[PDB]
Amino acid sequence: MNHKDWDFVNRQLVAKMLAELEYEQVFHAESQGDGRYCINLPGAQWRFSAERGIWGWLWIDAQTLRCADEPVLAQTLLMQLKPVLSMSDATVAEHMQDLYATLLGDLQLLKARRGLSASDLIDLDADRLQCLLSGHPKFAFNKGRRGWGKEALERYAPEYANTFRLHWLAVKREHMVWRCDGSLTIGTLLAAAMDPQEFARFNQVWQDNGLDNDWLPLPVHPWQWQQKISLDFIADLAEGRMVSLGEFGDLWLAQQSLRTLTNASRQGGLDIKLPLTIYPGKYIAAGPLASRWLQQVFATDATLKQSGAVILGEPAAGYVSHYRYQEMLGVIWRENPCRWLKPDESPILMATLMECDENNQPLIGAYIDRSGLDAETWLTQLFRVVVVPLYHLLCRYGVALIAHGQNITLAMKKGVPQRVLLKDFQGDMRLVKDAFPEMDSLPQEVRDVTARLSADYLIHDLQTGHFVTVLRFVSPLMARLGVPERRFYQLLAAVLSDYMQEHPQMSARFALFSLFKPQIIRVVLNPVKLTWYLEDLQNPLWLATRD
Amino acid sequence: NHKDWDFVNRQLVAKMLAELEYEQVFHAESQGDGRYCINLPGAQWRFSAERGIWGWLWIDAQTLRCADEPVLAQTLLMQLKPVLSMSDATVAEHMQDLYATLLGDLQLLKARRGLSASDLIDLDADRLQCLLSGHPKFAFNKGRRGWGKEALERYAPEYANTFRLHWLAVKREHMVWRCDGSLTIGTLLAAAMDPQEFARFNQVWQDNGLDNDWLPLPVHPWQWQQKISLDFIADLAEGRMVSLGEFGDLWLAQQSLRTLTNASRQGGLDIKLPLTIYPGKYIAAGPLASRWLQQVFATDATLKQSGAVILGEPAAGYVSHEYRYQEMLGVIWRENPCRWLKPDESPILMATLMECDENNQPLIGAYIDRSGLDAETWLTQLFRVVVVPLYHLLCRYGVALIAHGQNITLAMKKGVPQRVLLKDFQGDMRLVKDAFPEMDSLPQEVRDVTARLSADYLIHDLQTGHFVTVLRFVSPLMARLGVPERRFYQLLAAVLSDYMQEHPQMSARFALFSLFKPQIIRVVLNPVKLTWNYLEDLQNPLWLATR
Repeated sequence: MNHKDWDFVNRQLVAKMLAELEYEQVFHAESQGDGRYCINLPGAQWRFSAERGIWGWLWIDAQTLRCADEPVLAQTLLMQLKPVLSMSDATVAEHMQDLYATLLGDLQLLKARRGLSASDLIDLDADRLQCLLSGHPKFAFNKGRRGWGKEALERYAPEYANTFRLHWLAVKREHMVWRCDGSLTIGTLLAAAMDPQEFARFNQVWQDNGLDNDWLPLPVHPWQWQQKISLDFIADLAEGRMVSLGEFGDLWLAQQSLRTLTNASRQGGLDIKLPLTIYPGKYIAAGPLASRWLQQVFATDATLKQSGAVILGEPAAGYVSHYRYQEMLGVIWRENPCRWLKPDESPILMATLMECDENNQPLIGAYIDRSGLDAETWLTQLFRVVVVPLYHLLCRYGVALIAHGQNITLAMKKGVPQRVLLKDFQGDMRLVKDAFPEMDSLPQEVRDVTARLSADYLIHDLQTGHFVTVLRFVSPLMARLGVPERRFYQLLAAVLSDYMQEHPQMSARFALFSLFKPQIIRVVLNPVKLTWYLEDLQNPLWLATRD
Repeated sequence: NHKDWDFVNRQLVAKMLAELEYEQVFHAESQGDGRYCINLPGAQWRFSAERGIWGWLWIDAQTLRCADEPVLAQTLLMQLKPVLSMSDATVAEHMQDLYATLLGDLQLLKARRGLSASDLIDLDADRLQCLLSGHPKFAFNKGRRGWGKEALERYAPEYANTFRLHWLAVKREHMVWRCDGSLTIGTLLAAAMDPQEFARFNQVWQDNGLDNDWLPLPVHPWQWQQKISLDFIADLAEGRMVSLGEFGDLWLAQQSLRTLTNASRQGGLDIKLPLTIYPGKYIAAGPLASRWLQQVFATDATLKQSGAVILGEPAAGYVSHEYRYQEMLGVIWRENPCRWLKPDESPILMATLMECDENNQPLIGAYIDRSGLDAETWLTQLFRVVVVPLYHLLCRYGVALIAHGQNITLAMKKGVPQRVLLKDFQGDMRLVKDAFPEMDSLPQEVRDVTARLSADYLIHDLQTGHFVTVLRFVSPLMARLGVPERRFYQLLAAVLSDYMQEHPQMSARFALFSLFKPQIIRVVLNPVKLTWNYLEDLQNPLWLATR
């Protein structure tokens, strides 16, 4: 299966690259009629069969790809793009490593997902299913990670689903900022990361190094310790300002975000997020107060209460001071979904709904079959669970949240989405420049670290961020299950129309944040990102409402 | 421990100041009563010292004082920034080399606690080599570019830790393999893997669909971790190279860092692997030079009488096709001294004779006390063992060999050096401009790539390489045991004098290669190296002691 898989993974990636770059208007595909297209580059022509969806984005059949008689390889296409994107020799070598890092991961997913139907795939352990997700749907090399070779990818990247222990440091209390809140204490957090047996071994070394209550334990991602801290802070280690204790405790598993880890040894309700310096103190310390505010909003607001939306909090955070110390040394503790989940509930990332099995059966169809609901009622439930809370939060409180497939978690019970769980706010949270009374409750500590922008800036966080970057990849799979894209977005508009009817006192707010303008504003093609005039395209919400 | 952090910094400052004063970067002004002062921009260094016969200071580190500031190597390095015209990036480079050296010195201080000079010479030969102080000339003799605390502790010799090798598979057609004689790959593999591992290795070999068209290539784990897994990720992703993983015996690093000893099973074959930290004809043709010197030492009677041994390289390999592949992927198998030692003989590096125990008791004195010999006869033996063979090789055959403490092994028997074993000299060797008939026998494959030199400059390889870089650090320990430096070098001259008197047919050769000229030339060093134009002429101790 060596040669067969290598060709399949290269074809899938070439098709992903061509389709997204054509949607970004880097080049324009010419119709050859009969569902056949060609895309012309300098010194090469790509021919294939495709169908153009409601967003203007091509659904390319990877098996039909032809480049004359050259073998279909992503490496070949990348070299053909050097003149198109005006890349230096070094910029190409960087993308090669990101390119080959992606093919390696895609080969792993192909091997690990073999013989598994969509029904099989949705029955995996939630943490294993998350590991097997294809990754970010927009970026060409979505598993490239600067400086990570085959060893680091396999040990720490999620698509390999390997586990590892954390490295532990000791730091003087006067050197660290600690924002732990509520009933949590260091001993509790340590108990979440170490079983009583490892905590004793940890304490033994703690006393063997002559440390006392003036020092605090700091966990460190082993890659961060291996590549950055053991070297960049070697002076602090030799002088004694910091002490390296070694690896202790439970085994951890990487999520799609790579920096946030799930405990695989003991399901304890707290995830951990650690620095990974691949490519400050105020922003990291305000999150615990931003979560506390959004939690109060979702509890009070009836519309958000009724949607079931959950705000996963950050109860504890830390970093080092006396700027490099702050970004590279620190820890954040996050609330695991299992704290808020019912016994029969299971979490999935919404990106799961973009997946298909070996035989191109969408996983979303597997959920629908198990729900016993017809597709239309199932989609309506999904839209009321996901889009209504986010749009209501924006129009009422002037608050925008990044709504991607990898930071939206769905609670699933017997194939139905029960409610949404949100977890990422910090650098991803934005506010409206307008002064809404409903925003007066926000602490200044958060206002100063969060960007405030005009309404048209914030729509994209929901149009581009959720509709273009998530729904664009779900509606084609529904079209394959008997729900055309036109109908798909009719249901979304109806959920949004019904919702706005129910809040006539916000008539003006909805005009200020309209999702039904005939066009959507584009993001300029400023340096085309391949790794994790006034131009506009047609809005499916407006297009599907017209006779 | 504050006490140890002060000791290591004081010892390092003294080494830096003395060696830089000898290099005439600055001059120590005598203040009388054995007290010296060294003036730098913005700081003065005062201390007591005794200047030796080479003009190199012996500094009492306890007497170090620099105005108010605490004696730290970090402080001195910043004070040298203007003196050596170092950029901010070069300084940060040397800081990591500096603290990496202090870390190693801290380890050596721990592991050598409570151990007398007699105790030290009783240690296993491999452990004793690990506990050596390192290179005596360079300020930061344990700095290795890119190596942090983790990398140092796992693979550097001063920590004495062991590790398994990584193993790759490469196609025969992409490899130059020059195994010779009876040796085969199966033999070499059996030297690196016990039966249970050889079988677990062969399973992974088959699991990757490999056959006799591929060859195993061992790789240093740091080399795999940091360089190959990333730089050659394209080759791994495409299948030109296959990563098999770690297998086999545990290996221990030598002073050269790249050459390793088998610590699990003594097999008599050391391995030398690439470490790309800072073209193929050099690495490849040298073994024909070792085989040639082996023939010279067996033929020549003077060298047969000395017992000098040339350690061979019976197998070597590197990759070619698709430069980088040659330097970064390859292996050299070296003969271990034990293949040529007698049961009653133990090996030590000659650098061992520069060491003292905690109480400043020289280890060279311990070797003497066991020998039952007076110091003077012991030294005569050492000089006959080490200097005579190297000097004879030069005068008769026009061949000069690097002769520093780290590449000179001594065969020790009841405290007495019997003979010398020579190892790493693929690129430290030099030949004379003249055409000597005794040299016609040298393979042109060697002659073309090893640098040619004139006689006057060909001495410095022997004077600077051995006398100034080795004996300069041994004669001070003898003076502390009742053998003044003047006498020390009187004995060396007598051995040479007695030797030359026995070969009067070389009188002209000795004139061209005279070690008794009253002065030594010193090559200017505008680029002063801190990690492992002219200066005023230097007095030749061999001429001084003859007066």
